[PDB]
Amino acid sequence: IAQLRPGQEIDLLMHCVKGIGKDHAKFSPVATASYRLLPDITLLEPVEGEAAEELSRCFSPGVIEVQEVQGKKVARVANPRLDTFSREIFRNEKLKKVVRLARVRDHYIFSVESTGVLPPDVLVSEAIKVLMGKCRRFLDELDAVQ
Amino acid sequence: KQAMGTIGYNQRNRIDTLMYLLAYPQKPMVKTKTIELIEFEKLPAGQNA
Amino acid sequence: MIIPVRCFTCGKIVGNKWEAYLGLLQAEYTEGDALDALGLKRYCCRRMLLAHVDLIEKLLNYAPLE
Amino acid sequence: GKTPAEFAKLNECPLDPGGYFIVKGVEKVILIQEQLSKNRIIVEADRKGA
Amino acid sequence: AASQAVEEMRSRVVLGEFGVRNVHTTDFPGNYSGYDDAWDQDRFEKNFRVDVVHMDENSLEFDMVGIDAAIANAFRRILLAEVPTMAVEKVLVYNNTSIVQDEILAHRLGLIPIHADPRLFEYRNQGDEEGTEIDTLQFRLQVRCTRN
Amino acid sequence: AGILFEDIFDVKDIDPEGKKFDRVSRLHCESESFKMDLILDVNIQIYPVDLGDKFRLVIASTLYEDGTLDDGEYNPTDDRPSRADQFEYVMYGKVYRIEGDETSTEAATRLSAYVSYGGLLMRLQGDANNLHGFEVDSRVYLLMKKLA
Amino acid sequence: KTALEMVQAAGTDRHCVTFVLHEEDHTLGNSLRYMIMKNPEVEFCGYTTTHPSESKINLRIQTRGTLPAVEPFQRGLNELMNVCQHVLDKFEASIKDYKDQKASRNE
Amino acid sequence: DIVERHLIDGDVVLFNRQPSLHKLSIMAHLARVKPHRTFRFNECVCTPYNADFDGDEMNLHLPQTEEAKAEALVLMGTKANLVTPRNGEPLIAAIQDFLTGAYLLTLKDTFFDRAKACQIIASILVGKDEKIKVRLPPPTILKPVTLWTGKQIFSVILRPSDDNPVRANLRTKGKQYCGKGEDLCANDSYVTIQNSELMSGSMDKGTLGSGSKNNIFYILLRDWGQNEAADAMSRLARLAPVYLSNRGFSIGIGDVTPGQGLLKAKYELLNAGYKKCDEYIEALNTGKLQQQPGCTAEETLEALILKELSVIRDHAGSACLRELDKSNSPLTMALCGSKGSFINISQM
Amino acid sequence: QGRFRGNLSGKRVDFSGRTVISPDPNLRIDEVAVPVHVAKILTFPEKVNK
Amino acid sequence: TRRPEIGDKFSSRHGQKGVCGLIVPQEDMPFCDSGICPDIIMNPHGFPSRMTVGKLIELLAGKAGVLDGRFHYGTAFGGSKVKDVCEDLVRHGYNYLGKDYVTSGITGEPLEAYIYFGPVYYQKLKHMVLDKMHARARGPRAVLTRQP
RNA sequence: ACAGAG
Ligand SMILES: [Zn+2]
Repeated sequence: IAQLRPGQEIDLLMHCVKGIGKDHAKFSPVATASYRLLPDITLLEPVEGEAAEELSRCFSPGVIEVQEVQGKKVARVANPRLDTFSREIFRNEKLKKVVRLARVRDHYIFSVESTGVLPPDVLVSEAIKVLMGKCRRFLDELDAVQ
Repeated sequence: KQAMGTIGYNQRNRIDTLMYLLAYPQKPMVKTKTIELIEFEKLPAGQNA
Repeated sequence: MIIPVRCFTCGKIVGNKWEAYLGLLQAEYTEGDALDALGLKRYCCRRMLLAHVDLIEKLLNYAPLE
Repeated sequence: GKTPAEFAKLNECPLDPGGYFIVKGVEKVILIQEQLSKNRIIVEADRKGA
Repeated sequence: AASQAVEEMRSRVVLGEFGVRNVHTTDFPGNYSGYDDAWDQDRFEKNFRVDVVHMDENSLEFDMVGIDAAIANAFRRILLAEVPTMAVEKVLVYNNTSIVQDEILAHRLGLIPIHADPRLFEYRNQGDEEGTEIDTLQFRLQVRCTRN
Repeated sequence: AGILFEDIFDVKDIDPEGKKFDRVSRLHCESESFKMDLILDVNIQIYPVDLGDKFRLVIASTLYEDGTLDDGEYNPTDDRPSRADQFEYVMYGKVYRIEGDETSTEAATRLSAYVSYGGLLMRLQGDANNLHGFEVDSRVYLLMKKLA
Repeated sequence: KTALEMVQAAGTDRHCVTFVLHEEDHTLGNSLRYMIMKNPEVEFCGYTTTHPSESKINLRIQTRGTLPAVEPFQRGLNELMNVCQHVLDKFEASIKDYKDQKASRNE
Repeated sequence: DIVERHLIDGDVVLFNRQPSLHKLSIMAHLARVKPHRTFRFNECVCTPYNADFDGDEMNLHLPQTEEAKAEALVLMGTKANLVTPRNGEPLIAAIQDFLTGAYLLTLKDTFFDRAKACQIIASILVGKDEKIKVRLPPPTILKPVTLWTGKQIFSVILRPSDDNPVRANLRTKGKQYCGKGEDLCANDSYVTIQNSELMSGSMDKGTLGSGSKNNIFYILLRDWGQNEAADAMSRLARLAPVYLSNRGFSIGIGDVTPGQGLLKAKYELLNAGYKKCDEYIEALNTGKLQQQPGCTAEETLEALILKELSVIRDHAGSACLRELDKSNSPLTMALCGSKGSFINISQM
Repeated sequence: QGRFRGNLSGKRVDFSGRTVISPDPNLRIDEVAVPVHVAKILTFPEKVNK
Repeated sequence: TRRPEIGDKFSSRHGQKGVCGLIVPQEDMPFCDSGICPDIIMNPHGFPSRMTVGKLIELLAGKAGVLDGRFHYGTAFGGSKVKDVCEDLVRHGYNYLGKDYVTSGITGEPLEAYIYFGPVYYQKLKHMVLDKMHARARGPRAVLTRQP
């Protein structure tokens, strides 16, 4: 917090209260909360030979595997989740036309990192209840008017 | 010349007509050799955004 | 002056990494190995330690004392 | 000729350039004045083109 | 084929060299020829699943399948802005003699996360500078520096 | 009926001046039965057209063959038998300019009709007897089916 | 005090009305719009924030037939609540299942 | 009695940048009170004041008399001063990010489904438009998919409800017109607005901006009145940010990087142009130089050198613009005229 | 700085203010946002009537 | 102690000065796949007229620098070249020209264009609106000429 | 009297 030298003194008294993160950013419980859609990189034509090696280096270090089927290297997608989409397949001129970089729309990969106040499985459960609470409040006012 | 920053090491023992300081200054992520000659990265004036 | 408690861009607590970061640089890690060992994946957290100037360690000489 | 540990006793900053005065507590700089060289034959046109 | 293009158009965000395509959400009633995109709670409850792929202290990664962007983004926004926590708002300073300015020290102490479970506390009312057992905690920082 | 015009068209060029756009292509076509040349923009993402394709193009004043011109609003959700069930591609637009052929100084019969489908333009050019029933500020349905 | 206010369009007998959801932002607006647009009796639906300084959204609904727009709005709130109820039950099952598997391994 | 009340919403207040070169540098505005310290106004009025939001300051005067309100409101109001006195051209019009957003919206490649059509249009339903029924037009494409072309969404600016009487008409050449199309041009650069519906053409600076006439807001001013022009500008200022901020629009180092098709061309031009200059150098110092009429031999050499060096820039310039793709962000801003020019692109 | 230019043809006036300007596209073109601190100072004399 | 508000002047080491115009929450910012959202959004329209290509390189050299613990030099008539920093970004899994796949924070749907992302040095200027807002109703007057 | 800002 501070850093001192002899003769110097700090004495204070803090008052912690409850608040939401829309008010001030010291109330937010998450380091970052975000999502990404899931990749499905698909090979339109079979990539064999020494083009299989340069296709495995145009991606993240664990998604394309090169396997030997007859003493010959063929490439297949193995774990497309680990891809960050640096779009290095478009710098190469021969291999732009064999891939279809895409994203599955209805498949999200949430990443919730908490700051330590309460663990992140409880954070998502609390967050879902808040949206349930927002819908509950306006149902009460449609009942109050009508 | 107008950027807020840090006047020097004596800046807290210094009483001036008007002094501006930035609370959490950072040194430039991209820098000239001239920045190293004048020692600007010892008392920098700005933040990486 | 002194290391900020939270990263401006995301709010990860980088304010406790500073006394570790200087220690690892005595064991002759590089900067890019030292930040990876503390858990700073995103570059917005990395610039907190990489661009910081420890001014309070030098203002506190001039500061009055007994 | 002081060392940075002895600037601290004087409340002065090692990086402070100097080159200025303190007169009645304000820091005042004599600026560099640009001049013409004396003792040199200028050859120039008058207003009337002579 | 036209049908194959429609299926890509309503199910895959495709990444080009110069721009992303198929960004918007389109599965609404009357947007397509034969598809019946009206709301059906049973079709939602069938397709929806959650897979927790990693979890430890302070971190979690999980997959939601079958939910739309307009609801997954609501969960992202609540976690940032609308889930409450306990944090310092008032600092009462007695004899601060450090080089750190009081307004800077108070800002720093605000950003420290407090382990208090926020469900057990109520919101402090408007005004009410003291507060009570129900709705505040208190901490005391007191440090004197001396020579060894 | 509510049909204005109907003929089979053969595609003769796809992009005369290069591929200026991704989704839209400028089809230049010529008809068998009558000497009609056709300029037509189509969305080639949803409906792909090749350089040799032959299609049937009907322009109609109403989408219901019983001749009821009742179009207060168009409801996509509503399902009744109509003309669009026989055709693959349908556009709605307005006839906005009828213009005479400039290329002969005497005894001419060629006319140009311009329709704009929200900015996707059509020029239909031919003998005046075949373009009968077009009027400026009238709203027409294009309908289009590819033939094997 | 009241969080909801209804503002009917000037010519229209209750099939067009703007809902001023007070103390709200894009969080409810875009989620509720999605559930209303899934109803085949809605013609137009969309929201705008009046001003960044103001915590209001003007949710406009217009319906095709004779039915009043209050009914799509109420169905929209209920179905969104049932979605968030079902999301929670699935999530809490998967956390418990993950913790039980991890505790059953290496023991 | 006289009550000296505070300034409240609807006060006529004078507003003025410090250097005034013409009468439009001081205009009267209706005040609205807001919490933050700055003075704020819609960026369509930046061109009369020559303001640029870089720490600029402006003056405000509150007329203390009922007679001074009326003279300020009727004579000096912004709606009464849409055109400069000088050549009669509009100065309050669209500016950057209201021309670029409108251009990208009205391009032929844009198609919207019903959910995104409504969410762009619903932005205009604020203020005095809060009571109108919104008039979603019929879709263009029906059978494969139900799509709205972006020109239709733009037309909701010009007529947002069925009771609105506006029937705008315009027919003009766009910026990048080939000269032979006559509404069938390949660039889609011929504008037709028939009965407040945009039938063809994208909206450039020459149609939505402050440069000159053939502006659709100038048509509305001269044919339907001052209030209709001011409404449409407020709708464009509200609608185009909602499109552009959810489309995305960005410039990067890859938008100014020379491709291989230029680096070969540029090397040929430099070698050819320098060697032609070197021959005229030799023809001056050690031979015959065809001395152009009216100038000395030295001067004749400057005009030949400037000829060669202009050809290098122009040919290297016309080589870069042929290898740039569409959706190159400097090229979009040059085409729609919102910022920059083909010189600036070719120069960097 | 004499009478005829400095004090007669143009002169300092009250009920006036000055501030930094910043954009706001959600205002109409005939409107200007005035901060509360200026609005509480700049008063208009409203004559009391029915 | 002053916190940035609307009307405070910031600048960016290449003459791209600019007053603050809006302050938006973290929940409303666009966000990358890694969760980063920007501290400042800068309008692209400044660059074509002004040709500050050095700002575009500073963003790229800095980004490649923070990802591997380096300070890249920007010295006049020298400095670190684009060809070197492009290869640093791809080694760390970012795109070589710094453009990233960005999701809209308002709608949750992805943006069509890739957005340039990086650290740019920004310096706060002494000109603050709090020291410049001024208003006079009536007040003190000069003695010679009875005017303000 | 000098420096600034637009
Ligand atoms: Zn961070």
